[PDB]
Amino acid sequence: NGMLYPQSNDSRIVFPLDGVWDFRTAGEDSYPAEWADAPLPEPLPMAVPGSYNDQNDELNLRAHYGWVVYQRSFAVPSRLVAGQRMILRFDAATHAADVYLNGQLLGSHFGGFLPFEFDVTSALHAGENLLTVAVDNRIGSSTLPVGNDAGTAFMGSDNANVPAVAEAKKHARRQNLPNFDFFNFAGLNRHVELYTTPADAYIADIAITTERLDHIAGDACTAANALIAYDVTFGGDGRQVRISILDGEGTVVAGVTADIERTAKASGEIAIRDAKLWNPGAAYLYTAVAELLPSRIIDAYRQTFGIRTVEVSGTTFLINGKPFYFKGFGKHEDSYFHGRGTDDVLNVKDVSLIHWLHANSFRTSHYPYAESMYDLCDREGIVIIDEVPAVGMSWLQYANPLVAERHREAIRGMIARDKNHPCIVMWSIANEPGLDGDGERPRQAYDYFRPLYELAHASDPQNRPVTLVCCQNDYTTDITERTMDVVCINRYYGWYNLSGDLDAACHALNIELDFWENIGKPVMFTEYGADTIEGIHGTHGEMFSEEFQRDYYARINAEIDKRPWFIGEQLWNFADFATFQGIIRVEGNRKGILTRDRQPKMAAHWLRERWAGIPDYGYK
Amino acid sequence: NGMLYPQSNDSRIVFPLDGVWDFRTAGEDSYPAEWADAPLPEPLPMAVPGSYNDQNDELNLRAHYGWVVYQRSFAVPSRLVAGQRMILRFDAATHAADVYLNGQLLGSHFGGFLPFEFDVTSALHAGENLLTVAVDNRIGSSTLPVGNDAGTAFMGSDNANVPAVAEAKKHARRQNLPNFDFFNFAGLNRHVELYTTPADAYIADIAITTERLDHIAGDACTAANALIAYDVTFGGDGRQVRISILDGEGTVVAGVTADIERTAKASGEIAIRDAKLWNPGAAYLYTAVAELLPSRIIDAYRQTFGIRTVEVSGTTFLINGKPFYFKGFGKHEDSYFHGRGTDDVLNVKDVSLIHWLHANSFRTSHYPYAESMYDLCDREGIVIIDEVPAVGMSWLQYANPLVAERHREAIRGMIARDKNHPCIVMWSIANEPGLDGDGERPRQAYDYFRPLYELAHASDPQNRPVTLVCCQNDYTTDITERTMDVVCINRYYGWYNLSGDLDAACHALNIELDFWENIGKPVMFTEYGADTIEGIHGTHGEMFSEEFQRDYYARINAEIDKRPWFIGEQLWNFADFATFQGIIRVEGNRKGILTRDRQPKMAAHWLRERWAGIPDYGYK
Ligand SMILES: CCCCCC[C@@H]1NC[C@@H](O)[C@H](O)[C@H]1C(=O)O
Ligand SMILES: CCCCCC[C@@H]1NC[C@@H](O)[C@H](O)[C@H]1C(=O)O
Repeated sequence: NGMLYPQSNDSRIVFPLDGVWDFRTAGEDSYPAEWADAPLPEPLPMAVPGSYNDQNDELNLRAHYGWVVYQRSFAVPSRLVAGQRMILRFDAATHAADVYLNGQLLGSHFGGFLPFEFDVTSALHAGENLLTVAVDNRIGSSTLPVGNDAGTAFMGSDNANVPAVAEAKKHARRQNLPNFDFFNFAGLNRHVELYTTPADAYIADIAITTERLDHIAGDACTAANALIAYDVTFGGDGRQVRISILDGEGTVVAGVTADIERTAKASGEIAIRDAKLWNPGAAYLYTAVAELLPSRIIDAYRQTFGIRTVEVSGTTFLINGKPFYFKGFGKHEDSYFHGRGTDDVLNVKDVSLIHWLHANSFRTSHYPYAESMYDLCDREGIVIIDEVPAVGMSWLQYANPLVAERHREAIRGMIARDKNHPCIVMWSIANEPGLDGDGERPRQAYDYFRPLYELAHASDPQNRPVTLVCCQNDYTTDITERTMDVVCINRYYGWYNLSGDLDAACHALNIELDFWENIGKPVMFTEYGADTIEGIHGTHGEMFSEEFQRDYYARINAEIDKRPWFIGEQLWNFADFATFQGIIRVEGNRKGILTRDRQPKMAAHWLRERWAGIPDYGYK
Repeated sequence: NGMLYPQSNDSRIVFPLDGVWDFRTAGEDSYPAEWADAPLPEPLPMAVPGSYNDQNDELNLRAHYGWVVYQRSFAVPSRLVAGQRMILRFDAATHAADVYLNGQLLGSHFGGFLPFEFDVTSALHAGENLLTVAVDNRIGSSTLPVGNDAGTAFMGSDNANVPAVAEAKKHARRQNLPNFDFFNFAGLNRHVELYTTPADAYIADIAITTERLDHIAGDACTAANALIAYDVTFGGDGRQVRISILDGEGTVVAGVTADIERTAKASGEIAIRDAKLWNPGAAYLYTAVAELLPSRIIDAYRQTFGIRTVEVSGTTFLINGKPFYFKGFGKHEDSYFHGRGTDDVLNVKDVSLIHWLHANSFRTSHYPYAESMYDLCDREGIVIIDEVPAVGMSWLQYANPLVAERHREAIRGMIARDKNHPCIVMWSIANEPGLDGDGERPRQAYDYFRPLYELAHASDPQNRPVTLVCCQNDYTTDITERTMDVVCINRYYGWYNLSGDLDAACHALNIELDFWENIGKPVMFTEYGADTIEGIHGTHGEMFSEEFQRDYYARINAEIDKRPWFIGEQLWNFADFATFQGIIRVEGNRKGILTRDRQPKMAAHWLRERWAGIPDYGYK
């Protein structure tokens, strides 16, 4: 179950496999398996990690459909592999992969945004090892994210009534047809590494939870006592594990020795006096150090955590008992050359921009992000809504068992990976699925999502609130969204409807707000905005102008400020990002308050000024 | 019936009333009648000729709905008006106008793009006269151009299924809802002037036609003989008119004296030996001087004309018996400050750009242009397709008698105004009306348009071909377009459908071309293109990039080059232009091969190179 990030210490070593690999395109539905047996013929270079799509301008890899094959060689000293458990880890391969080592099929994985690993202890040998990775970019009615099996792309234009169009369509080059509004970047998007653990016995998983806070200070910087719980899982094979809690200075402030009982597990509680709490804009991190005992140490893992509680109470969202207000945006892992490839420089910069903006949060739209970003937000005090790639879903998917299982895999996987991060305060199990309509459609959606809501709660030891991000729909026939712990709505009044009429947009908004006022749940924006080309200006700003984007947030935010039960504003988007091409996408999605190069539009400055005056706690 | 452009000579004088007028906005469906009786209170300045919408950044006049009121004073010497017929002419008031002089109602008008005039001989007085003009910008289901009585604008975004949206819309500020893709610029868009004629008898109209050419030279520069016909109409009351034909140097090369017969009218024929012909890229103009005889002259008018024939023969378009090929675009009267206001500096520049591009033609999409532009094209050898404002029409309009009458008014008005221009070779009676579908819809469309086709032929003494510009539709059920003299098609394969896939776009195009091949009419493009933001670049050009626009024309034009019956390529558009705001309009319509400031995008350079190698005559 556990997927702890690979760590180097006195018992463990990590060997990164990132760099410039060999690369070939393959077929729409196959690749030569014999490529795993020998070096790739006439290979291209391809940097790892990164999307492959924008790394070769001679080819049109954005138009590629089907398989590609990665390959490299590597060698490690025999004395290091000696007697160790050897694990090959892929942080992410988008969307599906077959992995070979020295011609042996290790196995396969579906899911483009979560890590997977293989025990390669027996497949390794001395000298050069040959690592071959086939990657499948194809999406469809059974994938998450959801693709279309025929027709158009998300908001795609057609003149189906023309006989000539209908015929040409049947003979067109086959392409991925996304039911989502972000480009299908594929490949080894995140790191690849080989790591070691002890073989006889090793720590397989660690879970830390904040169970109770006693007598929280007025400023919530401290609690008189904090009761935390640990749960350690072991693999391999009156054994014991030592748990030391390190404060921010490395001083051991608490420690217990727990017995391991066999599913080898050790669990218990630890009381910490005058515990320092983790808050938005004021992070504090402890380290839980677990050491497997035989004075010698068998195995060890250092797990960062933060002490904080999260509770939905009525129409309030309480972090350490204080009413929190979300200030932020949905993001994307998107940048010019890397595509969906992880880039720690960009992550560090983006975190600084969030502070510059005086935002305090974002959502991982529309997939779990690279693990390093959460670590970064843990230490920088930025709150996260963590979301699985369940985007583009409709009734066709709810009836599909493969989809249901892939959806369960993602929810359990995301939470298994991310459970220990204090910055994560809420889980999102889908973005804009079909939930409304007539007949049995609302009930069908509910019956699909309710067990996923329950699963997210069951999987998370911290028991954080669970939500589903709702598209702009008929909210009166939608019966699912209102049952979530927090109502998260995507609304584009004045952009996709009532276009350009801000008086009418605000009037319509207030009408839907009157509806939600009665539901009595806490409600927040997870999307709202307007496409905006930097440099377009007007004295009376029209759609696509910098001025209109500014006016838009000013008019909308003035309305939600009148609602005490309205607990957050996360806009769309942090920055312009790449999409499938189309008549409404001007070099991608331009709803960023920043450009793709992270430069601030007029609206960013206005938002920065507004957010500077809004406190993390007690705004409402 | 005649609306000769006002002329100054020894019998006639023109007094221009252009300049900076007084101006007030008024109500959605009324204005204060006393504003005609006295100076406007607290007036704004408003230059005229010009649209009013972009002349005041303190107001949002683009959002204005209903009436505005113009006013100025003027005074002329009594000795000039004495014994003269006094006429006040409005070259254009968009869309409807009520005109007052000195508190007296002169009358009203509805056509927004054609001239109208009043006899003010008796309403004028000595000293300052007060001229008040109320202008109505409203469009709807009975106007040409066509507006929507409710709902949305063109290619407009909606979420009607949301209850909040439905309610807000019913309370929204009233706005014009166009069924066309160009902004509803309104006001005194063209010149205003007072002119004089003799009172007792005067020249009211002149029509010149090329009846026959005998033995045209091999280079079509001359004909051994040209038979031209004249028709002069008189107003007022053995009278005679002298008709002198002047060549380009002012030399009298022919002269006849004709008897006036009573609708007092004189008509006859004149033979011109070794006549110099008017051709695209090689214009030649004569002047017909008509002089009403009492050695004294009663009245006189100089009418410019050019000697050329136009004939559709099979799948060829013959000018002076030679097979012509259209190279060009649809235009707009559109510019940054003037709006739809006429600007002869811009007209002169645009004409030089047409030469720069090596284009030879354009269409007056989607309304008759200012008269000065046709004079310009007469002397510069650019061919024109002249079009009435019948845009946005569908079955709702075909059943409305008021629309039918306004449509007949526009066709007769356009042809009465423009009949003498040699540069005009074809008439267009609509742009993209609804023609297709099932049941009686194709037949209903046919029955509406056939008598308008016949009317256009009956109204034009030169009997030029008549067309109707057809939208991208179901060409198999459309029964109207294939009966026009030239088939003019607007096609957006690869933009609005098969988006971004030029292979599939060309495949679909060729399928429709296979259809038109058998119809046996000459066929041309009147629209095709792709929105393009200057400065957006890619190695593999996607939609909105300069490269994609270039690739688009390159792939499409290669296909039509294979069809001998395809006699012209007029793209969309000459230059970026203003539209109603919406999610597919990035600061207006960006399908220009030039920017709104008339700067060339990449495609313009490519098109210039292609057109440089295509001759006006004999390409096919
Ligand atoms: C109003 C109904 C349509 C709203 C759709 C808004 C879309 N939501 C999900 C995001 O991934 C898209 O980028 C966003 C958009 O298109 O910018
Ligand atoms: C593909 C079927 C619809 C095509 C419509 C294309 C439109 N025709 C008339 C022009 O006035 C518009 O500007 C043009 C467009 O939108 O650029």
